[PDB]
Amino acid sequence: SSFKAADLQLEMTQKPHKKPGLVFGKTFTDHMLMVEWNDKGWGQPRIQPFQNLTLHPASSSLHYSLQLFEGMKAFKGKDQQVRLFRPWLNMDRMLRSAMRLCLPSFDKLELLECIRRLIEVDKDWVPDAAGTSLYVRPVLIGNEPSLGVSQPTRALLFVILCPVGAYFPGGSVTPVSLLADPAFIRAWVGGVGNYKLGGNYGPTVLVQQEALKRGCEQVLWLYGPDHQLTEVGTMNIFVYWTHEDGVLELVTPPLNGVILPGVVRQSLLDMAQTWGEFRVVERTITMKQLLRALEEGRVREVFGSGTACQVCPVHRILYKDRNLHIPTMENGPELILRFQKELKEIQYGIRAHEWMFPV
Amino acid sequence: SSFKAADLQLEMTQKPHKKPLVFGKTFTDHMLMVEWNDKGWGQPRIQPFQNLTLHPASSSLHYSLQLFEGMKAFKGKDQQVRLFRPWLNMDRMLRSAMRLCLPSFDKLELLECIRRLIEVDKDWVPDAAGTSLYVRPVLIGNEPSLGVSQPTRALLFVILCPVGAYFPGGSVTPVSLLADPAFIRAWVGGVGNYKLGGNYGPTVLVQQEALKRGCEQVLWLYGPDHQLTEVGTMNIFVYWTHEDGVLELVTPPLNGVILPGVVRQSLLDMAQTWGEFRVVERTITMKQLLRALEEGRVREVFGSGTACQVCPVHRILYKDRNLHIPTMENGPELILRFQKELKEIQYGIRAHEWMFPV
Ligand SMILES: CNC(=O)c1ccc(-c2ccccc2NS(C)(=O)=O)cc1O[C@@H]1CCN(C(=O)c2ccc(Br)s2)C1
Ligand SMILES: CNC(=O)c1ccc(-c2ccccc2NS(C)(=O)=O)cc1O[C@@H]1CCN(C(=O)c2ccc(Br)s2)C1
Ligand SMILES: *Cc1c(COP(=O)(O)O)cnc(C)c1O
Ligand SMILES: *Cc1c(COP(=O)(O)O)cnc(C)c1O
Ligand SMILES: [Cl-]
Ligand SMILES: [Cl-]
Repeated sequence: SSFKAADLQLEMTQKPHKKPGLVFGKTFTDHMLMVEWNDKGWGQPRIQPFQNLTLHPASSSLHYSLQLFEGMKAFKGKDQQVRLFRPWLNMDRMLRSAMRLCLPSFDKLELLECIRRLIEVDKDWVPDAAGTSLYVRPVLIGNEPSLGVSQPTRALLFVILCPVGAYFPGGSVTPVSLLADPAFIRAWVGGVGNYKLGGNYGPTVLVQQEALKRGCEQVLWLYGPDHQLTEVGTMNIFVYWTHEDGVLELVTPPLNGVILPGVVRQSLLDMAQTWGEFRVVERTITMKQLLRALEEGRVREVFGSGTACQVCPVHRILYKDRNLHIPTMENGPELILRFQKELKEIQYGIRAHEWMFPV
Repeated sequence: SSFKAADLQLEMTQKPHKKPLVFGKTFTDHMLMVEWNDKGWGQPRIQPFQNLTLHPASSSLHYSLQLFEGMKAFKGKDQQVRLFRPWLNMDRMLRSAMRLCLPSFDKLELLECIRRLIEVDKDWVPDAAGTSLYVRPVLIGNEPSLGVSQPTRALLFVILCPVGAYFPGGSVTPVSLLADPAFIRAWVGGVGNYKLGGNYGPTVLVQQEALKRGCEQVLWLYGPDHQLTEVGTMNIFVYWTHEDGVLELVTPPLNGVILPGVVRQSLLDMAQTWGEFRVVERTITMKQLLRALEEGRVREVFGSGTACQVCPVHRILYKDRNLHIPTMENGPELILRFQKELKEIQYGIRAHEWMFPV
């Protein structure tokens, strides 16, 4: 049985830190959530001051990557009300990751209430300047003090919080360049690339360095012999184009196992479907199709989606030592700006919406 | 700007543990620890076995910036302790470090620090038949940042475990394997050929499935031709008469999906040195194995790795098809020979350049 928010233990900090007057992910708030699991089940969850973890040096979290995480944002409106964006989807994803790594199950609504309580305690850390937010990082790790590759009998679930600045200076989207080299493979069918596991990230650090060495800003992850476009950096990928059949559409790759099911990705699909102005589809996208569409002037916008900046335009792709210009900005970018605006209105509470979870 | 064994700081334990045996749950009294940051490597230290203190944003825990090694030290009858081909583990550890953008170090300095550590804990090294000391070096990223990036801080540590005999009784005991193409350990373009923690966590659930289906370990298949890549966390070997009528030992080649085992390389080296049969690195498919079994051409199938040296296989469940592998009905002659020769080398019965004295 899960830990219960009703059993939450609180210890306030005696070392409150001054708030920022901000690189992503290096500044943390005063408190954290911690819950321990062992052979007698889950202990009581606690909100405690931000502090170090103490781990046995054989901890399976460090030897065999028994580790998963989530990432979601909370936003503060004019009324100083803080709200989480579709957090139930992050909890669903987190539980699926836990099962994949044989880590203990928990109740999604109990964890979400514990997170709400934590954010409520640190509510003053949530910035309210334009484009700013609080990044919420839940983690679940195995913690067996054994070198056996096995299901752990101990685990730790914790949550830390970061205030974050605006991703774009002045809120105005700026496009990125991408390296598209089939040598680099993020994930495989039947693998674990569709789960938010730590193991999926470490190996990309060197690849991103190669991208920079080749004059590109992010990696376009290609898959298969037909060079399917799967993801971009740590974001999902979308293409807005007139398709080979003459119909204007928004396409993103389907959830076939090599795609992480992004919350923003799902939200873009939901939003575009609701408008009912153009075709919205989940279909494989190949470099062959993109090359043709570009030569025929059919591509309007290409962009990544994710919690980091909601949506980010792409203007260049380096493929087979050839630079492809992507005319996203020439096309407004109308759709990107529309999605950005609707998300901003929902996230900051300008428009009421069931997607927002009040703290 | 590597750490140097000459700078080692020794802190002896004031609370030694009583000596003993399940693998990997019992640890010796001391550990090696070295930290890295913007100023480079700090001084290495041998200190009492103790917990790690990690910032909650440590990149080791979020983005799996972590790698490890595994090697054995063996105590001969005159109480001399020796490591088996440790230079190869150091080589592999450095390749792992580079792949995860973790700091380089001098392989001989680490090896000397490890030697010094084992020396301190020498009385933990057992000397009964088939026993050894398992050495577990680890290198982890340790940047207090949620940015997916090259860390500016890292930790290198080494812990030690006394280990009992893998085959209690002394005689090899074979295992059953589940071979289901649904399961994928590694892919070409991935990192399965590096000893990185990320390659291990996802296998836990798969191993549970093997147990549920009545098998002991997983036979990792790859590709449309159902290539046999590895078994459990060991390399795989087949000793058979191939389709061209030639007696041969085959193991899959290092083409990206195979971890380059130290035992694996040693078996190839040993068999090539004997010069009695063909020794090759070539992919092995289930189609070939099926045909070879029907034709009575398979002699032995086994895994190789530090845990057992070599382990016979007697059964493979290939989806719903239960296949007897006649390893034990064939001696298993090759397995016994490898085990004998390795034992002679590892326990100092026969002096050899492969052994590093402590
Ligand atoms: C400044 N960086 C961020 O705000 C950021 C925060 C969290 C994660 C983060 C941390 C862990 C896991 C995933 C992450 N990304 S996400 C899902 O939050 O977008 C990633 C972040 O940004 C990096 C840099 C830009 N980026 C990209 O993927 C791309 C930019 C433009 C294109 Br097109 S792709 C990732
Ligand atoms: C009793 N277990 C061990 O001694 C052991 C030690 C280290 C590692 C260990 C830890 C981390 C990384 C790799 C490991 N294996 S290794 C390279 O030491 O052999 C694995 C160990 O054993 C498990 C159980 C058996 N096994 C197998 O792979 C197979 C048995 C028979 C066949 Br055929 S396969 C793995
Ligand atoms: C987290 C993640 C996504 C989806 O991100 P959301 O923030 O949930 O939209 C996509 N791809 C990768 C690689 C990720 O890590
Ligand atoms: C370590 C390892 C090997 C090879 O092991 P050695 O002990 O070096 O012979 C093979 N496969 C996997 C999956 C491993 O982790
Ligand atoms: Cl944002
Ligand atoms: Cl052994």
